[PDB]
Amino acid sequence: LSLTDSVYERLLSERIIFLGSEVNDEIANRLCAQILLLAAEDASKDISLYINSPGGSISAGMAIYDTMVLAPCDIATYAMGMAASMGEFLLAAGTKGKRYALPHARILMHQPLGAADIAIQAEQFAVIKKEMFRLNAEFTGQPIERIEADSDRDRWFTAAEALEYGFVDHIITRAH
Amino acid sequence: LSLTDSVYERLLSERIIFLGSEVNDEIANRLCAQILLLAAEDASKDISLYINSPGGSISAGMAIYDTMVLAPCDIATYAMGMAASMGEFLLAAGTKGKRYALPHARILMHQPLGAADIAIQAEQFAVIKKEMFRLNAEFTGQPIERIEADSDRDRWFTAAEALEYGFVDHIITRAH
Amino acid sequence: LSLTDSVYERLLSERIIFLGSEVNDEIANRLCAQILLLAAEDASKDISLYINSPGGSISAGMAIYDTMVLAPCDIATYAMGMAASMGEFLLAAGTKGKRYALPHARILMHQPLGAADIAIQAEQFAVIKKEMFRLNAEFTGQPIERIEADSDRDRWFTAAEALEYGFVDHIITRAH
Amino acid sequence: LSLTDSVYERLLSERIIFLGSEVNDEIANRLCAQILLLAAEDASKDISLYINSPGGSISAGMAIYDTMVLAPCDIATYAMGMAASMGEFLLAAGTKGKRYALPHARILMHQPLGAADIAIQAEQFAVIKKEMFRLNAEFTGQPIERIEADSDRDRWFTAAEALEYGFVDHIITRAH
Amino acid sequence: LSLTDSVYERLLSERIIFLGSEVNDEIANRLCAQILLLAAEDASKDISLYINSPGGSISAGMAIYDTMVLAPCDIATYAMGMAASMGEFLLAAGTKGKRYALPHARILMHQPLGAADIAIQAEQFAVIKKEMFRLNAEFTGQPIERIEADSDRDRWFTAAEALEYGFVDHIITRAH
Amino acid sequence: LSLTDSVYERLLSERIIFLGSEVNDEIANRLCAQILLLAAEDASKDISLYINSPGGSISAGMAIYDTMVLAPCDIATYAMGMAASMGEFLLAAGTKGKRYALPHARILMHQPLGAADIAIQAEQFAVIKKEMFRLNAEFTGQPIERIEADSDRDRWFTAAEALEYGFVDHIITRAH
Amino acid sequence: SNPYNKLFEERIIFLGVQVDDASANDIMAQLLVLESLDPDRDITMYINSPGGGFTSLMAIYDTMQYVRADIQTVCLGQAASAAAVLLAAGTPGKRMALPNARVLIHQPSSDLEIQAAEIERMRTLMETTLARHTGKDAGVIRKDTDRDKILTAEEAKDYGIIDTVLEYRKLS
Amino acid sequence: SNPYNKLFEERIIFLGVQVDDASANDIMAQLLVLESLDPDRDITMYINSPGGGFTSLMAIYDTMQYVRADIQTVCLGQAASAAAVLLAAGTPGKRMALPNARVLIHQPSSDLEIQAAEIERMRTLMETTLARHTGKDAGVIRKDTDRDKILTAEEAKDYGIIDTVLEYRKLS
Amino acid sequence: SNPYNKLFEERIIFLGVQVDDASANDIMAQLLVLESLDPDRDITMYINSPGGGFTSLMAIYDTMQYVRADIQTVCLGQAASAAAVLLAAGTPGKRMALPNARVLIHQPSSDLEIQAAEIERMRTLMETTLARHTGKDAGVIRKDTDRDKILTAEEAKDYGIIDTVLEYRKLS
Amino acid sequence: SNPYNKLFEERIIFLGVQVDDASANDIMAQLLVLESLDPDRDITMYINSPGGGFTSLMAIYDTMQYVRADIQTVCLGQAASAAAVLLAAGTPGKRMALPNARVLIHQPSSDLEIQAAEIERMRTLMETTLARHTGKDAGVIRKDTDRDKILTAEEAKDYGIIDTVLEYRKLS
Amino acid sequence: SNPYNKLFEERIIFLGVQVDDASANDIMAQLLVLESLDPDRDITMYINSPGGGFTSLMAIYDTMQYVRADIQTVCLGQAASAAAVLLAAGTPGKRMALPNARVLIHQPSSDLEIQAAEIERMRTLMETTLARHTGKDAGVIRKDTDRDKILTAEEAKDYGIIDTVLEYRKLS
Repeated sequence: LSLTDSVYERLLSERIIFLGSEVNDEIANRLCAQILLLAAEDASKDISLYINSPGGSISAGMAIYDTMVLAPCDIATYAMGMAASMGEFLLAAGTKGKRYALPHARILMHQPLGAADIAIQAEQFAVIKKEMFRLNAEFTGQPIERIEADSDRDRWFTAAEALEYGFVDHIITRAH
Repeated sequence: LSLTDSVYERLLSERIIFLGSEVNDEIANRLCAQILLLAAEDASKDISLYINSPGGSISAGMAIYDTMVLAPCDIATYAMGMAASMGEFLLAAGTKGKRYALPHARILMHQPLGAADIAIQAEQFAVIKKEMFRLNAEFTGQPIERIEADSDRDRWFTAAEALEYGFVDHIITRAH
Repeated sequence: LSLTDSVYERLLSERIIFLGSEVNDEIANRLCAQILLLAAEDASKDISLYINSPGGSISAGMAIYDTMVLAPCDIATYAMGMAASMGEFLLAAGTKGKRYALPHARILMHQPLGAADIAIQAEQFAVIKKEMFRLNAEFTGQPIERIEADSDRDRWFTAAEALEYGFVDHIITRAH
Repeated sequence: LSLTDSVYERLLSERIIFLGSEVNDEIANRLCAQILLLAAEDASKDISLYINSPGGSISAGMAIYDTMVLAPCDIATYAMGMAASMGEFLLAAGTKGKRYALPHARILMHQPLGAADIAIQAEQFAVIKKEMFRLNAEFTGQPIERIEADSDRDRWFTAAEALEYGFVDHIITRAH
Repeated sequence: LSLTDSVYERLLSERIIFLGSEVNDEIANRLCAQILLLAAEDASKDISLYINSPGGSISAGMAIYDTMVLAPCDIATYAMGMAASMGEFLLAAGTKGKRYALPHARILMHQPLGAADIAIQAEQFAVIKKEMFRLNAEFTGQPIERIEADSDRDRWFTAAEALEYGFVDHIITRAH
Repeated sequence: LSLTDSVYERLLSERIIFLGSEVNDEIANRLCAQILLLAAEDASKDISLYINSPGGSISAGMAIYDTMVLAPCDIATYAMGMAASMGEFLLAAGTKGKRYALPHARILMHQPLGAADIAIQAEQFAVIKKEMFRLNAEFTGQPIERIEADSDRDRWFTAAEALEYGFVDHIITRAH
Repeated sequence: SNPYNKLFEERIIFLGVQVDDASANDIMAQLLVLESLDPDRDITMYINSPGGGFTSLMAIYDTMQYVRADIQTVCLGQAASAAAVLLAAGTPGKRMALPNARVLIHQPSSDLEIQAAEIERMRTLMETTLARHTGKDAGVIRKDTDRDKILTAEEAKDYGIIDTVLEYRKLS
Repeated sequence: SNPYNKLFEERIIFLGVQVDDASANDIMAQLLVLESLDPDRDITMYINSPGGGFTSLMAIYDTMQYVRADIQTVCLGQAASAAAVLLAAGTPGKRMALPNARVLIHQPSSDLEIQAAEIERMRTLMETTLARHTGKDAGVIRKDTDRDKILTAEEAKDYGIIDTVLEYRKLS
Repeated sequence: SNPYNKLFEERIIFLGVQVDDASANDIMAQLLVLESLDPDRDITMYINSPGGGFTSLMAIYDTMQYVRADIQTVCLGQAASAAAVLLAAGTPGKRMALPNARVLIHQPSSDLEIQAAEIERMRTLMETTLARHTGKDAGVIRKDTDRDKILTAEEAKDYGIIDTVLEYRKLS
Repeated sequence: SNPYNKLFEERIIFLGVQVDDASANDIMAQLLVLESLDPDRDITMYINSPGGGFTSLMAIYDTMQYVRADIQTVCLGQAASAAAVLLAAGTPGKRMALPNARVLIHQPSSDLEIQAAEIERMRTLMETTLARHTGKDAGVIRKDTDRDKILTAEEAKDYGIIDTVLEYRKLS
Repeated sequence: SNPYNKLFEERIIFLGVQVDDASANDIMAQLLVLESLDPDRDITMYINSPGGGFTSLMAIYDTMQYVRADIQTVCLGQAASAAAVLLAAGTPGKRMALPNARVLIHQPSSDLEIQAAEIERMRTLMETTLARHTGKDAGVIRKDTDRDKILTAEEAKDYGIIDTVLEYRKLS
């Protein structure tokens, strides 16, 4: 093992998972594996998910979302660092009432950036992008036409703006 | 060990195997080894097989299929991410009634992409490609002439289309 | 493990964390993970934070600050080596009365150094730089106009000057 | 250790060895070491040898054959993937009655591909190639003139053809 | 550890050492260390030495020979693969009556291949080459003038020829 | 760990240290650390020092000599392989009566090979080279003018010549 | 001197292999020199390239249609979906090809939506350009483009790309 | 100047070694310069290359059969299954070879099915080209091609590739 | 200009070092230029190369025996089993060598059986070529080839390779 | 033009630094051009090289002794055990050296026995060559060679290598 | 042509930067061409180099003192302990330097004892060479050499290196 590989294992025993890199074909598999392990260990507790991701892909984050929904536990998502086009979807994917955010968080509501099979690659990207815009409106409760206007402008948010927008439910300033 | 190498070992004790990369001459050996180990440990349980593969070869996946058939357990295959020309064959290879799929899965029904021995290389590829088109019709139950028409068009599928096509049997939206 | 990876783990059991490199997207995640682990292990003790950083970014150090504030323990920050534009903010972030400094410390009061999205990158950097200048005045107690004048001149400090400036509260010359 | 290095060790305790790469000066030493360890642990059981090799050398496989013959156990060789000019010799080297094959195996009956000492290098290769053609006729029972004609044509085989040719004795379709 | 590094350690507890690479300044140190460890653990047993070396140097093999002679145990040397100019000297270095050979061994009786200090380098090589030709005649019992004629011709041997030449004493075809 | 890193650790528990590489700024630190550990574990036993070094520096070997003299144990130095300008000094540094040598050892009595600070670099090399020529005469007992004549000629020695020269005291041909 | 200079002296533009953004500024500069020197003598172009880009293809297509001298395209070897457009853009009645020619027609070569949009635009532009000269309809060429169509010298004469196949001029 | 220029002045095309897509545009440019300069004088070609591609082979084969000047192929060294076709494509009666020549005939060099199809197509095309000049049947050449056939200067005269073997012109 | 051009003006072919497949097409092109310019004047060749290949050796050997001009081989330095054949292939009576020459004769340089077969074939061909000029038998040369034979200028005169050793022409 | 050409026009061979197998074919080609142009005018050689090989040293030594023009060696800088032989191989009475010259004489530069044998052979050959010109015995030169002997311009005049030391020709 | 040729036409030797073993054979070849062309006209040398070796420094120092033409050294920029010797080795009364010159004098650049011995030897040789021209004693220069002495154009005139400082010739 190593130094950073031992602290994560010790925190895994306390039902705490991390996401500190851009979600891709690699980190998504580890995240789903950790979530499934924590769900198989106990099915009556909560799983803290600290989110800090400067980016990522949607095809990999959709699997993480399905894994979070499949787990019978109660995912408590936190906004540790900054969410950029992929951390907000997982931050709002948690159960209503457990989506917290640190007072210096920056939620970036934005869509992800992205031979002869480019046609089917664009058709598959156009069928999951509209699905993300539906789940984002279902979670935050805002009208659907609001996120389609706030997504292209790269409108950055703060911990106080994301609270009234519908992303998070609380702002932990001094808690346990 | 490492972080991703410890969670997989801890999940192996709970009879859970993963496939998150393109099946090749390497991953296939590890998959068969894990399946044989789980079959030798106990011969009266189920082996969950989470499938997420953007591609792979057929010569290596055939060995995984034979290993799955050889194991006396009941393989429960899941569609975690997306199956592309190699994950669908292993998803439909499980026992009838245990082939599940996440609501945001994308099953790609497609054939795999692929000196002086090119003649025998084409003859060996032409004898296992028709065998795959027979097992695919035997598993899904669709007529044989349907997959030979849906394979060249790169027709992508969804979790709802793959349910009525014959790939999976259930759509786990909220389960354990 | 290794030699330097074992001493840090043995010191982690005694509630002692280190910071000996430039805080970036990597070290910040490990620091927050260690702080959260030490807070989940016990919520009635102190966490010694030895600071020695020749630089770093502000976007990553803000997360460390929020993690330190979130932990219900009492962070005891020390000035082991030299603080350069990122170690001073974490040195003054500790609780009042536990911010110590070695007699040969050098606190450098300075701001951090830092396509088509450069406008929003400058707007996001201009909203967290003024927030840092508010927390620095809140911690040290000096007027706000003092740090805005001492930050651009790269004014270096000593253990005796930082004591009367408002950074630290004690100078440990011979203690335990 | 690692993920693939732990499953092999756990299977070694159950007297199961693998061969998933081209036999060379490296893999042959590990195979002989594992066989000798399994023979020294117990001399009254069987050693399952799963064969999947796309090639290899004869000078290294001869040592594996001598090690298999030296072990007083009963080697049970299986055709997991495909045997190409080196896996067939080890598949037929097992005891008569324990040489199985998966229903999708491809046995390739072929000879291996291969300064100033090229003369002795050709003389040493010409004295072990005829010895292989004798053991192949002794194992399969076919006349000696049959393999010398089927070896140069690169005649590929199937699980059903290798059963009637003399390579294997059974076709495990559904067993333990 | 690893896969090949664990089987060797498990075989070391059973007093079994291996040599599967060209003896050089590295492998010789490990071999002498293993021999000394096995001699310090017990001084009333035998040490099996499986020899498979396609070459090596004489300056490093002389140390292995002195270490084998220093150990008060009874070294049982085997001809697993092929001995090429360095494995024969260690194969005949064992005690008379314990030098076995596999039926497909190839013993190559040959001498090893090999600024301003080339004169002393040739004088030191000329004083240990004649010493090797004396120990080879002392072990095999053949006249001294026979090996000086069979060494330059690169005369290869078989398991049956090496038995009557004086290299080994038995041919293990079916033993324990 | 590894294979060669485990045998050395197992031999360290039996008070046996090795030197199989050129003594430099790296190996010297490990040797002094091992000697100090063996001296702190027990101060009433002997420490076997097997010497096989084709070269090295004098500035690093002087520290090893001082560490050997500082240890209150009785260092038993052996000539396993060949000593070249640095192994002889450590071979004769042991206590009188415990300096053994294998019958095929080659002791090379020779001095080691070796901006704007070259003057002080030559003055420091000229003050430790004469000190080595004093300790060599004190250990072997030969007149001082003998080694100054035998050092520049690169006069190689054998196990029998080094016995009568004054390097070693015994020739272990068959012992424990 | 090199044979390329002796060919250019006879107003011969030998298109290199794998034409790209850097290899197009040299063929577009030769079409402007031979047009100012002698404006009524035709310019022949020997086609030999296993494909290329498209951003520089449309820069040479209109350039061949802008000069006053007639273009005589002679296909040497093959044309992998890029040189076929230049072979068909020549003067009608002067588009020749050797009997062992391989006129290949296949698919040419946020950054995912706009990329697919530009690919579709360049594809339909290439299909319109091919249908303008071959006298066919864009639908048929699009149906024959999705597959890796390999046209021979005899199969390309009745297709509309070339007009005549060159015969062997051997005296023995 | 280099001796290559002095050879080209005598209409000598010295084919380099390992002819490929890049080395074919230079030999196809020399066949078009010497044909326009002097159209009745023959062009000799010294063959020396240890194999090559095939996509550019058919571009030079028909080019040698398109010029009006007769081709005199003289084999120097060897010809590894690619230069033998050019050696046999010369003028009948002018195909020479040194007595130490090695005319080698072996196998030339979804992406697995179409690749094998193109390989079979180029193989049968090469066999037809060889049988057209040697006067044999494609079956015999296919039977002699599967193995690494090594033909000597004396074994290639009665085979149909070369017509005469050059003798030594030493005066002493 | 370089001294190589001034030497070639006097019909001097200075063979480079480590002759291979690429360095043989340049020496075979100079033997064809000097033969067409002046066919009765001899051509001298200064031999200096520490070995080389064999696939290109037989392409230069017969080329030296094909030109009408006589070859005068002068050995400069050494000849490591490859340049010795060219030194012995010169005109009888004109094969010279400096008194400090080192005429080396050693071994020259499924893919294991056919490789050994080709090696044996090229070895016996080289031995036959050496025995044809030196007037010896192939057995003696094969017996002297297995070992790394090092022949001096005085030991090569009576061996059959060279005919005369050049003396010093110093006037003081 | 470069000053090297203007020097070669005056029959000046400026030996480069670190002479090897590749840098010897250029100095051996200049000794054959100046000998055929003007055979009675002397050829001067400015020596400047910090050592080199020996396999090419004996190829230039006899070459300097084979030409009819007298060699005037002038040492510029140093000579590390390889250029000293060429400095001493010049014409007696014309071997000059600057007063700040460093004539170095040290050791020159199965594969272990034959390598040492060849090293001993080349060493004794170099010693014999040095003793032939300096008029000394091989034993004395071998005794002075084992150590890194550094000879100055004044210590090399009475040693036998050089005959006269050049003085400064400054007019002020 | 390049301005370096137009300068050399006026007998101007522009010494490059970082003179070494390879950059000295070019400056030593220009001193021998201009000396044979016109032996009474002076040769000027513009000094600009941030240091260099010493093994080639003594080869140019005596070369500047061997030619009959007078050397006029003009310092341009700086001289890091190597070009200062050449600046001081010029003709007395013709050693000029721009007013912004930096004449640096610092330390120049078994294998440990002999290396230090050679370093001490070259150091004392450089100090003797500097004291011979500057008219000082070796002790004072050795005392001023151990430290990184930085001499200006005005501090080098009374030191003995340069004799006059060039003024600005601006007409406005």
